[PDB]
Amino acid sequence: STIEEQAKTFLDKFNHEAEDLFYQSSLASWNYNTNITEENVQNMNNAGDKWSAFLKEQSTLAQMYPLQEIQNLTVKLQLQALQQNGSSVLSEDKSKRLNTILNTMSTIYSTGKVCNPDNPQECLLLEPGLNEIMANSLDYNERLWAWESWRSEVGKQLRPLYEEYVVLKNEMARANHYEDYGDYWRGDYEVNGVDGYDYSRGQLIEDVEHTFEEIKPLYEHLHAYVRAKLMNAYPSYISPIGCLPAHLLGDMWGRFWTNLYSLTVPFGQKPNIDVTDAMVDQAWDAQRIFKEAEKFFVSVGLPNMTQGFWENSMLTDPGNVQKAVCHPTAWDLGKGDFRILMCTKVTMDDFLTAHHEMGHIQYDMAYAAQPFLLRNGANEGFHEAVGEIMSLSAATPKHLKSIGLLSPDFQEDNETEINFLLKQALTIVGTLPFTYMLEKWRWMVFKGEIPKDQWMKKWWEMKREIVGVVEPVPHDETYCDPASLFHVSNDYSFIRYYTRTLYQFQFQEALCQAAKHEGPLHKCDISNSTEAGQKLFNMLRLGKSEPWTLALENVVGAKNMNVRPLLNYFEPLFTWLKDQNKNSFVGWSTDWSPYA
Amino acid sequence: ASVYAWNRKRISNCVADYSVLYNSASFSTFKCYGVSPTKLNDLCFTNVYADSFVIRGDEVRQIAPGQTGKIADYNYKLPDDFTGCVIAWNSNNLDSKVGGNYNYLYRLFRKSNLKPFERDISTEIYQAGSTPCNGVEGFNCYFPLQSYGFQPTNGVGYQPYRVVVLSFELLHAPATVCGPKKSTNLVKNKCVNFNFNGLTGTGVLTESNKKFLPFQQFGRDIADTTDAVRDPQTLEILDITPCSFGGV
Amino acid sequence: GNYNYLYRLFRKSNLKPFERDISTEIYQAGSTPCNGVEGFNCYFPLQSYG
Ligand SMILES: *[C@@H]1O[C@H](CO)[C@@H](O[C@@H]2O[C@H](CO)[C@@H](O)[C@H](O)[C@H]2NC(C)=O)[C@H](O)[C@H]1NC(C)=O
Ligand SMILES: *[C@@H]1O[C@H](CO)[C@@H](O)[C@H](O)[C@H]1NC(C)=O
Ligand SMILES: *[C@@H]1O[C@H](CO)[C@@H](O)[C@H](O)[C@H]1NC(C)=O
Ligand SMILES: *[C@@H]1O[C@H](CO)[C@@H](O)[C@H](O)[C@H]1NC(C)=O
Ligand SMILES: *[C@@H]1O[C@H](CO)[C@@H](O)[C@H](O)[C@H]1NC(C)=O
Ligand SMILES: *[C@@H]1O[C@H](CO)[C@@H](O)[C@H](O)[C@H]1NC(C)=O
Ligand SMILES: *[C@@H]1O[C@H](CO)[C@@H](O)[C@H](O)[C@H]1NC(C)=O
Repeated sequence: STIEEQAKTFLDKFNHEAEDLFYQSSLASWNYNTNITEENVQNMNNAGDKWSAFLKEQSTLAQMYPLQEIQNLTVKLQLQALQQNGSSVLSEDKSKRLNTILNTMSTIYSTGKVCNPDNPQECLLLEPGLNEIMANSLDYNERLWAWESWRSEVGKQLRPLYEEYVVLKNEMARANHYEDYGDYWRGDYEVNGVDGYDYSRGQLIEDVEHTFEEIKPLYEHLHAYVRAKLMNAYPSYISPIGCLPAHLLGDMWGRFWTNLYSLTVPFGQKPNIDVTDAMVDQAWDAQRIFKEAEKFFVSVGLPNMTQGFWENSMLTDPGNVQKAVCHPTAWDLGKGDFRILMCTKVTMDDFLTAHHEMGHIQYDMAYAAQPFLLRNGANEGFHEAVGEIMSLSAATPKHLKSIGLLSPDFQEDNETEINFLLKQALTIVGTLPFTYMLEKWRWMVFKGEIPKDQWMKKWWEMKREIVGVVEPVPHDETYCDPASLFHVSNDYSFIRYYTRTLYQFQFQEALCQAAKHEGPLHKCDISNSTEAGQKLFNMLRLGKSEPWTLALENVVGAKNMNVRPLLNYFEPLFTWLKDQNKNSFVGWSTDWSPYA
Repeated sequence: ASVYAWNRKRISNCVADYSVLYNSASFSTFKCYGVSPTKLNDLCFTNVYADSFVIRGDEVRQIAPGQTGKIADYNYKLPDDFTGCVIAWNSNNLDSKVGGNYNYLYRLFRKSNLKPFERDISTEIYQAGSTPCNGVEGFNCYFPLQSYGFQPTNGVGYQPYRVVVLSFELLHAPATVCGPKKSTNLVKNKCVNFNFNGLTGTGVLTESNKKFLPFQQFGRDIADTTDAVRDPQTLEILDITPCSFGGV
Repeated sequence: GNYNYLYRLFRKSNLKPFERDISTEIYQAGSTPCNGVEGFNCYFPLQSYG
C-alpha cells in the first residue's frame, strides 16, 4: 500500500519489456550499417518508430508516481529519466515538425558537392573528395575556393529553417518545468535528493569558467610556436606578428590540427617511429589485430571479450556490392550482445582506433548487471573519456618497444619525445578552447537573451578574440554558417569533449600513482598492474546508480573538477616553449596595429 | 516445459547409469550439493523425481539450495539441505531462432513467496496497489507472465542453458533402485571370493550332473550351508564347493 | 569473525589416528587434475571459522 513498493513493481516490468524492444531496434540498426539495401531503410524505420512510441506510453504511467517520498536513490534516478515527457507536451500539429525537419537535414547533409559553378567536370563524396584536398595540397587559392564551395551551397538553405527551430524547442523546457533548453542538457550532471551531496546545475558553469584561466597560458605558447614553422611554406603570404588564417588549421573548422604535423615538424632530420612498411613484409592479418588486444586486457585484470563477437562482427571489407558506411561508432545492442563496426586498414590511425573503440565495449559490459535504465555511463563524458585513456598508453614508445614492433636499439633523446608529445598537444590542448566557445555560443541562442540582429555580432567577436581573424570582406545576416557543423546539426552535446580531456588525464595520474611508476606521465604504462584494475573497475561498475560527483572522490579525493593534473603532463613542452619564445610577442589582443 | 510449468516424473523400477554423465564432456554446471558423485554409485536413493525447466544462462547459479534471488523465490523454490545435483548444458544451436524465440515464459510477480516443492500455474494477475483489476489493463495490474527473447546472436549470459534437476531423498518406502556395479572376469577352479546378487562366499568350482529349475537364484543343502549359485549373465551353471582346508 | 583457527575440510584417504595432517594439498574429486590453479573441482580444503 506504499508508492515505494509500487515503483519497484513497475521498473521490474519495464526492464524486461524494454530490453526486448531495444534489442530489436539495435539489431535492425546494426544491419543498416553493414548491408545497405532499399528495404533495410524501411526495416530500421519500422523498429525505431515502435521503440519511440513505447517510451511515450511508459512516460505517462510513471508521471502519476509522486517523487517526494522515495528515499531510495537507485529508483529515484530511474524515475527522473523515465518521466522526461519530451514530445508528449507538444500538440499533434507541433509533433509533426520534428520527424519532418530532422530527416530532411540528414539527407541534405549527406549530399557531397565540391563541383565548381560554371565548370562541371567532376566532384566526389566527402571521404574521397574533401579529405585529399585538405590533407595533402599546399595551395592558398583553391583552399579559399573550397571555403566558399561549402559555406555558400549548403548553409544558405538553413537560414529560414534553423531560426524557426530555435524559438519553439526552447519553449518546451518551461512546459517541462526546466529553465531553458540549454539547462535541459545540464540535467545529466544534476544531482538531487541527497543532503550535502547535491550538485547544482549552475555550478558546472562556474567550475568550468574557473578552470579556463589556466588553459589559456598553455595555448598562448602553442600558437606562437606553430606560426613560425608554418611561414616556411608561405614566405610572403603571412606575417609572423599576428594570428593565423582559418583555412590553414587542418580542418574546415580548425577543430583538429593533425595535418599541421608534416608542415610544423620540430626535428624531421631523424626518421619517425613508423613500422607500417615492416608489417606488410611479414603479412600481418586482422586476426592478429584483435588477438593482441584481448591479451592486453586480461593482463591488466579486465574480463576478456565474449564468444558472441568474433563469429558475428565483420573485420575486412566484404564483397564488392556492400557499400555500407563504417563511420566509427560504438554499439551497445543489449542482452550481452557487443559488436565493433569498423573498416580495418594497415595504418597508424586505424590501429589506434581499434584500441580506442574497444575500450567502450569493455565499459559497456561492466555495468551489465545494472538495470536497463541505469545501463549507461555516469554522465556523457565518462563513456567517451574511458575509451581514450588506453589510446594514450598504447601510443607510448615504451609500449611499442614492449611488444617488439620497434627496433631493440632505438635511443630516446629529447627530440624523439617532443615530436610525439606535440602531436598529442595539437589534438588535445588545441581543441579545448574551440569546444567550450561553441557551446557557449549555443547557450545564448538557447537561453533567448540574444535578439535576431545580435546573432552575428556576438559570434564574430569571439572569432576576433580567440581565433584572431579580421574579415577580408563584410558579410551580412543572410549567412547561416554556424549551423553547418556535423555535431550541432545532428543533435550531439558538444560539452562532452571539453570534459573528456579533464577526465582522461585525472584518471591517468590516478592509475599511474597506483602502479607506482617512477617517471613522468608520458612514459607511464598501465599494463602488468593488477592494482590499476581495481581503480578502474570500482568506478566502472557504478554506472548511473551513483552520482558522478562520488566517482571523482573515488579516484582523486577532490570533490570538485580539478584542472591542476593537466599542466603537469605538458611541463616538458611548456619549458621548451618558454625558451623558444624569448623574443617573440607572446599573447595577442585584437591587433590592427602593423597593417592599419 | 517452462520454469512455471515444470513437470515432475517419477523414476523407479529401473537402472540409472550415473557414470556416463560424468564423462559426457558437455555439461557446464555439473555440481552436487550435499552428496558426493562417488557415494551415489555403490549405494543409491529412491524417490528419484526429476524436474525439467529452462533457466537463463546468467541466473543458473540462483538455482541452488540456500541461494536466494528471483527465480528461486517465485518460480522454483528448493528445500533446505537438498540432497541432489544440478546438471546444465548449453542449447544455443537448437533452443533459439531468428527474430526471438517467444515461447519460454516465466512467473515474475507473485503475491506470496513459493514454499518448497509447490507448482503454481494460474492466470490470476498481480496486484501492485489496492485497486482491484477486473481483467482490464491499468496502472497497477502488471500482467505477471513475461516471455524471454533468445536470439541466436545474444550474449553468453542470456543464452538459454538446458538444465535439469534430480532430487534424492529417503521416505519410509523400501526397495530403492540403484546404480549398476561393474563386473569382473571369470576364473575357474580356484578358491576365490565371490559376491553374487545377495550372497557372498569363498570356494572352488566343480562340475555337477544334477539340474535345477530355472526360477531359483541360489540354494543350500544341509544346515544352512550355501552350495549352489547360478549367474544369469551367461545362462551357464557353475556350482561352488568349499576349497581345501585343514590343520597342519 | 575470528579468522585465526582453520580446519581440514576434505581429505582423499583416511589416515592413522593420532597423526598430524599438515599439508596444503588440494582435493581431487573430478577427473581434471588441478595444478595449483583454483578451478571448478580443486576444492581448497582450508577454511576459517567465524
Ligand atoms: C609486461 O608483461 C609481459 C608478460 O610477462 C612482458 O612480456 C615479456 O617480456 C620479456 C622481455 O621483453 C620476454 O622475454 C617475455 O617473453 C615476454 N612474455 C611473453 C609471454 O612473451 C612485458 O615485457 C611486460 N612489460 C614490460 C614493460 O616489461
Ligand atoms: C547484402 O546486400 C545485398 C544487396 O546489397 C543483398 O542482395 C543481400 O541479400 C544482403 N545480405 C545480407 C546478409 O543482408
Ligand atoms: C534503496 O533500495 C536499494 C535496493 O538495493 C538499496 O541499494 C538502497 O541503498 C536503498 N536506499 C536507501 C536510502 O536505503
Ligand atoms: C507530462 O505530461 C503530463 C500529461 O500532459 C503532465 O501531467 C505532466 O505534468 C508532464 N510533466 C512534465 C515534466 O512535463
Ligand atoms: C577468457 O577468460 C576466461 C576467464 O579468465 C577464460 O576461462 C577463457 O579461457 C578466456 N578466453 C580465452 C579465449 O582465452
Ligand atoms: C637534452 O637537452 C639537455 C639540455 O640541453 C641536454 O643536457 C641533454 O644532453 C639532451 N639530451 C641528450 C640525449 O643529449
Ligand atoms: C544378459 O543375459 C543374456 C542371456 O540371454 C546375454 O545374452 C547378455 O549378453 C547378458 N547381458 C550382458 C550385458 O552380457
